[PDB]
Amino acid sequence: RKVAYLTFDDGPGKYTAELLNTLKQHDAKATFFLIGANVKEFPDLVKRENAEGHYVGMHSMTHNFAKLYKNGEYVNEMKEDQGLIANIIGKSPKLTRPPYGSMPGLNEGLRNKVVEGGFKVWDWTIDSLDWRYNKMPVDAAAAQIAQNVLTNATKPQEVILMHDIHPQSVAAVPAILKGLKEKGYEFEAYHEESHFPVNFWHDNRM
Ligand SMILES: O=C(NO)c1cccc2ccccc12
Ligand SMILES: [Zn+2]
Repeated sequence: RKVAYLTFDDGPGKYTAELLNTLKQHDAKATFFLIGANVKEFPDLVKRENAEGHYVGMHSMTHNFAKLYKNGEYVNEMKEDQGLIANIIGKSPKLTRPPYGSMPGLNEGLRNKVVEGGFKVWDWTIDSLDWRYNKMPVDAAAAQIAQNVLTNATKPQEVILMHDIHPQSVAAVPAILKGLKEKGYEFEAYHEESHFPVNFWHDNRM
């Protein structure tokens, strides 16, 4: 059993409905890490993500490196974001995705605060590099993003970093799905009851 975990950061946004339709058309489930301001602007998309079998988790309020890590606001922001999501879907998610990744921002003390707050942390195993092709022609960029993902996929479990707020990322998803299905991956959402650690610190507590 090989499982691919597509994860989408920084939304919701104006390409998210299209992404959801694409995922549904391929019966794929994915994971979304949402920014609080966008949760407030797009509550219907938050509802739809959760209703259609995807995992909805937190990606902070400010996405501000200095505030989250140096000033130590990571857990406070994730808790605030958690509440905004819970207001819509009636569930308080536990999984967080650190802006800029956990390394080196989430130091010793912050990782303890995460655990003590009942949160988990997922980084990723495959970076799609989708930001490299920002503002480039969409279909060509998508093909390049798909090959970035497809070649890096080797392990039984892969967690793939993408951003649904960018057109070229959403456009890459059909080719990614096809390419990974051929290699025997199934596409699942994150599952709180089935947590396994995926973080740059190899901290098995989060
Ligand atoms: O937060 C991120 N993913 O959404 C993220 C991870 C790693 C590096 C970054 C650099 C600039 C902006 C964001 C990131
Ligand atoms: Zn981000």
